[PDB]
Amino acid sequence: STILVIHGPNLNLLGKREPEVYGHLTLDNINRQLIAQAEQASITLDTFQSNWEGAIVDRIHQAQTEGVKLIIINPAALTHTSVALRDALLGVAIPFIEVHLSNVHAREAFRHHSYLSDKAIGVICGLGAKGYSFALDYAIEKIQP
Amino acid sequence: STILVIHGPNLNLLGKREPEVYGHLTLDNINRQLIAQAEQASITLDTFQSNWEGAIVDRIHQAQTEGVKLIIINPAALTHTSVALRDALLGVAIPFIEVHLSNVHAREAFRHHSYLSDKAIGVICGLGAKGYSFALDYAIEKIQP
Amino acid sequence: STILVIHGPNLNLLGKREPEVYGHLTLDNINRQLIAQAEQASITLDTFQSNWEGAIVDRIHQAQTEGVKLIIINPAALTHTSVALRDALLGVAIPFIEVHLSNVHAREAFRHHSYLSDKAIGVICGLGAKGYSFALDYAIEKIQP
Amino acid sequence: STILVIHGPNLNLLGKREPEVYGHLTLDNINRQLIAQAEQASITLDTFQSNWEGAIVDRIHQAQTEGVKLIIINPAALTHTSVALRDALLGVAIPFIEVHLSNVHAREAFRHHSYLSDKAIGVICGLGAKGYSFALDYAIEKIQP
Ligand SMILES: O=C1C[C@@](O)(C(=O)O)C[C@@H](O)[C@@H]1O
Ligand SMILES: O=C1C[C@@](O)(C(=O)O)C[C@@H](O)[C@@H]1O
Ligand SMILES: O=C1C[C@@](O)(C(=O)O)C[C@@H](O)[C@@H]1O
Ligand SMILES: O=C1C[C@@](O)(C(=O)O)C[C@@H](O)[C@@H]1O
Ligand code: NA
Ligand code: NA
Ligand code: NA
Ligand code: NA
Repeated sequence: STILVIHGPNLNLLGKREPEVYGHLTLDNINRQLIAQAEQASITLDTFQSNWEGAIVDRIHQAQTEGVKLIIINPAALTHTSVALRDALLGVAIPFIEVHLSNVHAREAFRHHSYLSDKAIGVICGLGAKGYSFALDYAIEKIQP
Repeated sequence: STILVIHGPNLNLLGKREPEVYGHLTLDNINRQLIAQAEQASITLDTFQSNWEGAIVDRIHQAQTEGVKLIIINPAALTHTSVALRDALLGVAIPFIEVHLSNVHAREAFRHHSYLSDKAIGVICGLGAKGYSFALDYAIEKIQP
Repeated sequence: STILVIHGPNLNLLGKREPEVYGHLTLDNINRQLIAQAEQASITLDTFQSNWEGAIVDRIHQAQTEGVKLIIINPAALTHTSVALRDALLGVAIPFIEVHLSNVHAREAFRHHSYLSDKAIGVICGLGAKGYSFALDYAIEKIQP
Repeated sequence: STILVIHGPNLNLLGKREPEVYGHLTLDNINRQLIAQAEQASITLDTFQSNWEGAIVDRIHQAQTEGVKLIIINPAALTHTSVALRDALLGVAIPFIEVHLSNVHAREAFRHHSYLSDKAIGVICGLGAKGYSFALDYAIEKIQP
């Protein structure tokens, strides 16, 4: 696969978690849309989610070996805490775009700091699931001239 | 005047200052691409660029009187300094999206704080001129099924 | 085990992240040097690396049951984030030396704080693979005066 | 002399208390072991201690003129206070390794900052007088493979 989409802890709860009090679409719905999008552009796209930081790190390591050209990542809570993730992405030297569903700057102060943002191509926050689709459009044109 | 795109100070310089390496597109090129994208969606797109904070504030007050529905703003340097912009946008209560061409997290520490971001629907940084198109796509869709 | 060497996350990448820039020294090379150094002093050494913080915590717990007398630990990114590792090492009451390959004080400011160093016998950083060998040297002489 | 060993203020006291901070050995003894270690490897080593910052700076200047290839420095209290010393080592551009006998990160907060460490090849702390012997072992391999 040429692009890997990674989703961090708790994002498996989307739609499952508090629907109509705080839900509606799901991770599996987001994943299908992105694969379809990338399928329209003749590009293979993988996806991965985990609540375990080591699984994600491991997955990033595997990406180097598969020749993934770009990672689109929603590190979720790990954004704020995990230097291990940062050093995984820099260690494999695969460029990445960071995406958040919610506008992190409108939330608690600890959510305003990222161990990844300075090393990303760019960041999109607050635009919901559409944030991933934008990141993918960007990535497609970065690979195909 | 359904959608207003505002460009802050110095953005008039795009694709001027030595065009050998990296990026060559001008503010004018960005504007035409946005207007053509808005035409396709049947939305009327207004654009404005100034180096003067008060002109930007005045244009935003004018947006309310014109019944603008949403603002896409690249406040450029004013993002870090201007409470007056924040107040104009809240005072007219037009929702906005914030866009930066560059990844501000990779730059000096003063560039990490925004008097706007916490009130924005969301923020796109570091995806170049494509960020404004993404913001527009999201804004279009926010008005229209 | 008498002495246990622990490598934290991402140290599996050594020698594969970009050989012209970074070099060809691998984690296996390190481990072989250490094992031989300890074989020479009539010392048994085990090694462990993982990208998963809980595997490293459980490995530390196991060292207490195996009768390990000292740990040499390169916590990698977990030096900056993991209270759990600190709590493990304290909980089992095995002395440790902390080793970093890179000079951490020359890098980002977050790399300068640690949850471990204040409980270590000592710290070595910046001396590449040889920092481990110096720690093992100190460790061999402590257990066998 | 190809390698110069610098000891900062107070380190002439090393016999007496506080010993529990490493150690019972005296300076003359430390410098006798390092001279021998350097003999067995055919390197010419000098040593220097003073309680006066200007004398250390003078000494580093002369090191330039005498053709010194590497410095091993325990700056003692000067680590936390002397920018003159930093500027001296950088000015004569001789590479250096920083050593402390005690684990500074286990001591008062002011002792955790160094005006030298970011420019050092590396740092050893907390291993007693053996940290000097390590520093010289690395230094010997750096100048003679
Ligand atoms: O879990 C998440 C999700 C998030 O990254 C987002 O997608 O909005 C925002 C993070 O702060 C939070 O920890
Ligand atoms: O002027 C600008 C441009 C900018 O908003 C951008 O578009 O990247 C980023 C701001 O920090 C800077 O002051
Ligand atoms: O992951 C690592 C590796 C490291 O521990 C080293 O061995 O140089 C230093 C840490 O700052 C970093 O987060
Ligand atoms: O004098 C010393 C000795 C020391 O550098 C050491 O060798 O542990 C630690 C310093 O903070 C203290 O000022
Ligand atoms: Na953001
Ligand atoms: Na941003
Ligand atoms: Na250190
Ligand atoms: Na230290």
